[PDB]
Amino acid sequence: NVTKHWAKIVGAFCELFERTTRIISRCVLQLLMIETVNELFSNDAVYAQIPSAELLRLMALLKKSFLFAKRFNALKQESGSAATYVAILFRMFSRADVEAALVPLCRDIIRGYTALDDESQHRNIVAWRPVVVDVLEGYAAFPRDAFAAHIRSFYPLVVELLGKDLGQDLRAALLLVLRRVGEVGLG
Amino acid sequence: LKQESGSAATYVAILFRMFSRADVEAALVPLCRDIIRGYTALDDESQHRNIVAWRPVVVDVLEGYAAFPRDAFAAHIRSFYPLVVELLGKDLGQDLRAALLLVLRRVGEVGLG
Repeated sequence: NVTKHWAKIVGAFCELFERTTRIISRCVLQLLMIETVNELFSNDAVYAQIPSAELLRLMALLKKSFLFAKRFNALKQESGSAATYVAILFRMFSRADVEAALVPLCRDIIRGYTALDDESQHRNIVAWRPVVVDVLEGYAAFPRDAFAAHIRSFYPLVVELLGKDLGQDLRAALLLVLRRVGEVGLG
Repeated sequence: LKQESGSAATYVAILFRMFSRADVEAALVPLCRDIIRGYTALDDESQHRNIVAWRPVVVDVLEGYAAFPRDAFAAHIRSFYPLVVELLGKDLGQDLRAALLLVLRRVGEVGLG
């Protein structure tokens, strides 16, 4: 339906996320709907046609779902919501509004990945690995000024990743981000 | 082959123990640049023995950068950061992880931290 007035759709989404949030059924619908949002906004046409305010409203809904999941657990729904949210917010890079709503999420997700238990949370580490490497590779998309805007606010959080065992994907992502760090700082 | 790793390992370790002061530095930095480049240029599969041979000394070079003062650490930051950053592209052991982590955290501390 939506691949072929956006306020109505956005309002429907907004008013239905409260319904989505017995309990296992609600969690299943929440997972399916965040996957639906992912599969939808992965399309280039709808992404290019949606107004930015409506997209930000959907992203706020997704952040609310992330916060609800985090509050309950402190599982797959939180990781999926974070992945979709952060990936779309890189796809943004109006600009300042999405920028202010993206850096805290990146800091939180990096801190969570670092603080994950290596042995008792192997499933959580596996779940969070692709989204973390996606964030790290998306830092390459930042311009020169924005990359140095949060260098002092993100370098300590990202340096500690290599202390734990890191995969080849995260290896490459970290290598590119730190080479960019050196280039914009000293290089 | 073993002598090449053995001589360099003894050479860099004593020169790190030095930190007259300028003379030893002029004879230490070029060695550290060469050994770091050599370790990366080692073949991962056809030179696994060489990598194992060069592993204990390269991690010894990196840990010695903690012994440099603030001035000397930033003296060769532009001439040594590009050589060391590519290390983590190849598979790295636990020993090199701590050695790399301390120097780059110091790199940020002396540069931006």
